[PDB]
Amino acid sequence: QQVGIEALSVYGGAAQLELRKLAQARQLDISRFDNLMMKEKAVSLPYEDPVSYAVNAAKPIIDRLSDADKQRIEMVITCSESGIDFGKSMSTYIQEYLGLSRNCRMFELKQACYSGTAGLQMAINLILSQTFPGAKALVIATDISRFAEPSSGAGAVALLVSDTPHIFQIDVGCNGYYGYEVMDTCRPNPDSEAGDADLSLLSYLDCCENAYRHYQNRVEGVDYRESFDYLSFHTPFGGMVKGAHRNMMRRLKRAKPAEIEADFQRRVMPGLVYCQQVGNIMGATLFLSLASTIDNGDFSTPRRIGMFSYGSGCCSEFYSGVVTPEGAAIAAQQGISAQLADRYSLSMEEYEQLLYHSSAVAFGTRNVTLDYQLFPGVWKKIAGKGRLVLKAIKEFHRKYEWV
Amino acid sequence: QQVGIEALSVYGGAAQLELRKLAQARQLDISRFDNLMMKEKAVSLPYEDPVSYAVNAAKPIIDRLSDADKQRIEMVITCSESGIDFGKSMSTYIQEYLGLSRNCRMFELKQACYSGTAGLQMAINLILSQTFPGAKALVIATDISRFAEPSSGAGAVALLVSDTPHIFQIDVGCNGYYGYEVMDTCRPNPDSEAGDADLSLLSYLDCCENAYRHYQNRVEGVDYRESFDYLSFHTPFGGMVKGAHRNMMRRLKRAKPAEIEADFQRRVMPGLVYCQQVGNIMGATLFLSLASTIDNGDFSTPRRIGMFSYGSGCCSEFYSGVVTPEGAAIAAQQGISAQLADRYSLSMEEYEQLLYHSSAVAFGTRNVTLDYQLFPGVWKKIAGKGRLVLKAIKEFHRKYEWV
Repeated sequence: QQVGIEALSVYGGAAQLELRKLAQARQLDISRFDNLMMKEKAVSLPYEDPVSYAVNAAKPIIDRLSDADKQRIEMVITCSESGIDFGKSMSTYIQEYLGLSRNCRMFELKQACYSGTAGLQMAINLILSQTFPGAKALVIATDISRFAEPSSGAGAVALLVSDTPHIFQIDVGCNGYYGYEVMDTCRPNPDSEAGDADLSLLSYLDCCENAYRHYQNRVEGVDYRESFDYLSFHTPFGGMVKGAHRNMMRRLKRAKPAEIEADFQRRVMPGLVYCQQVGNIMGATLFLSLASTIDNGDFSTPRRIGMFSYGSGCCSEFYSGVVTPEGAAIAAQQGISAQLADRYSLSMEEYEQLLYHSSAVAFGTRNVTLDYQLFPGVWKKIAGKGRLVLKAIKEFHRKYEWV
Repeated sequence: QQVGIEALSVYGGAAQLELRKLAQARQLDISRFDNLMMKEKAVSLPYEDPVSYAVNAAKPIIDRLSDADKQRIEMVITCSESGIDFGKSMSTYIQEYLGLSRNCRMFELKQACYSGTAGLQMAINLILSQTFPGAKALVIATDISRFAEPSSGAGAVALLVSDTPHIFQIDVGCNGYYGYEVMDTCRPNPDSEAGDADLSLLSYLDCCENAYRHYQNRVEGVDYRESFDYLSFHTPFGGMVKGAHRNMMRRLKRAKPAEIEADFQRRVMPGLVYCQQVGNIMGATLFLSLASTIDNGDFSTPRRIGMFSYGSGCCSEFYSGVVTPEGAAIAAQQGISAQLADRYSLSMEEYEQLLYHSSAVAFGTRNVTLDYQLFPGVWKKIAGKGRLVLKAIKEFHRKYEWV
């Protein structure tokens, strides 16, 4: 039976910071961010939050659907570690502002950066259950980093999941997973994060190897080089993905350094292009890598892509699917590259004021009325584009506006 | 194909407060809590949290399984609105202390009191997907109310979900759902809650009617009186369920008050017995109602039970399944009634000190070392029973102990 991603759209912020500017101002060496493969990060404005990010990611998917097809969306799963309430899912606001049916299951899913993949797998199982033939699911991974600093971005990726997978056809039952309790990173307080970078790295590699091994036990004769034309990873920053791929290749194939580096460039580097322009966007990062792989790699014949998802805490999953030339052409028409190039480029001064202004929309805020003209220049880049923004919070009720 | 609940276990706290004591001390009329059908609420100790609640609910399920069957659990979903971190699911700690396989998907699911049902439905779809024949799922709804006051309890219910549904066989595809964005209640701050009781009531009734209507459109010829031998509801407090059932009967059947009251006693009252001894335990309340219905109703021949789930914010679902005499006998052996009767009964003085002591384990706590002898009497009721408790938090890492 067939199942997968019918459509994929991305929102990479309205603004970004070139990390060279951060380095220079923060008295670090410029070869640092270069060595880690970080170029830019998306930055959220105070009149934006995970809801507005998610709706803007999803809006193009919904714009294209017939009314009948729009009404077939019967599940909305929001995947996030930047929640705004202890009980209320963001899915309720998303439903409201996209105009979806009231006959719709709505909830939010949490397991650090694994959340997106977990949501995708639940959606896949809805279609495969055949409980409601024709039903689609909308899965949106959305996260903002509202203050590690240099790698922490903002973005969202929306996936429409159905039995006509125009973009990514899932290899059904081809899944391995692995997790265990570990304090690599966590978010025990609002608008905050705690963790050990060295333990983060160890756990990511341990899961990368063991999740793949589980997949291997389930998919007989699979080969780490030959069965996958490209690889996409959860990408905290590019340097770390390069390390993990190097480790996999050394162990699984006894490959030599030069061979490993050529394989990295061919199979992995295409996925990192967009990741370097947004930074780590948590549960949405793997899906952005997929989108990047599709736009930047070669799809003149169908290709298989291996997917590795990881979330601190920890849990992980390795899985796969296929993209055709048709799929790649549809994906190219979304214009991700151009979207990312048109974002406003922040000066260091603007960026520090942005940080200072972010306290007003902290977790738990009861009332706030946003000033859209905080940065008039950023506003020029938004007005008229049909973007959702956060207008206000009144007695904890969030109100949003199309601008 | 077959699917449902293979096993069900409950944890209803180590202590409780008789609400008559609260009334009297709080200068209210005693007919108040009587009129609302509230008798007792479970109360959480400071050395207990949602993790310890969940593990204690799940421990008997796991104790009974062969090693092979234990290893077949490949998904753990924790359903809660009392989370302890913004990214780390409680499922990781639960996995650790029950000893489950590392080849296991782990995440937490949020949509106020709808969370449990959403988790159950995802588990059902895992089995029905047939992606991994033989796989089971463990779904645990767990919540504590750590300070409306009189109705707010603490408890957890654990469900093992598989293709051998010894306890509750699900009617596959018999589902209606309904939700929309509404500010009836929400939890915008830690260890806190905001909401309007009158808007809460309106939304619950609106969803009760529309979720059922959706089920009706999908299940031809179904009848609200005749097709369901019992009804279980999300139960904020019994009076409200009585109101909702009255409303459904009036509208769907033109039934008269005396007929309605007899039907309430026959089909609904059995589900409320255990609910009145624990209070509102959020996402776990419907599953406790199911357990109560099973133990207190008549299962000498198989019976169909209609299930209504609601979560503020809001979303809801109506669904159904069947319990056989065999299932009911297995459920009786769990001894829920006796478990609930053996809890320590708090005086009003002990209860106010408990509230005062709860600040030490608030959301965001980085370090704390618990004094188990806070109430020596409560401890007598726990020591030696194989209960998990929270021992400490050290740099946000929670440590638990079997006692």
